[PDB]
Amino acid sequence: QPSCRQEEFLVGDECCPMCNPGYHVKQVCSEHTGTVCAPCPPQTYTAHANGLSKCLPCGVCDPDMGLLTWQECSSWKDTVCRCIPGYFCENQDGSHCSTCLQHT
Repeated sequence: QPSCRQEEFLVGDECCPMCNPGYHVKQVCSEHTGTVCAPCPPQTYTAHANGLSKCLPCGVCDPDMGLLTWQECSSWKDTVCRCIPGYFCENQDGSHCSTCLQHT
């Protein structure tokens, strides 16, 4: 419930500057010290300014769900999946193209 500016995150009694997309918090700020950020390791990403200690694991494209991987995740963006021909997906979620719908 304490409030922080835009692009800060709350840790104990401190509002800390956020890390940029592609980075995670390596060290939280302190009384005398600003945030330390590190780039996402392989197979992880962050797509937004953030206060996460770790980057998020990259998604996998489930071929049982009718998906193929169309583009590999990068450190600032998750794996892009697509449906097989004859399906459509709705990109409405944080999981984006993840369900292969078909007309009846």
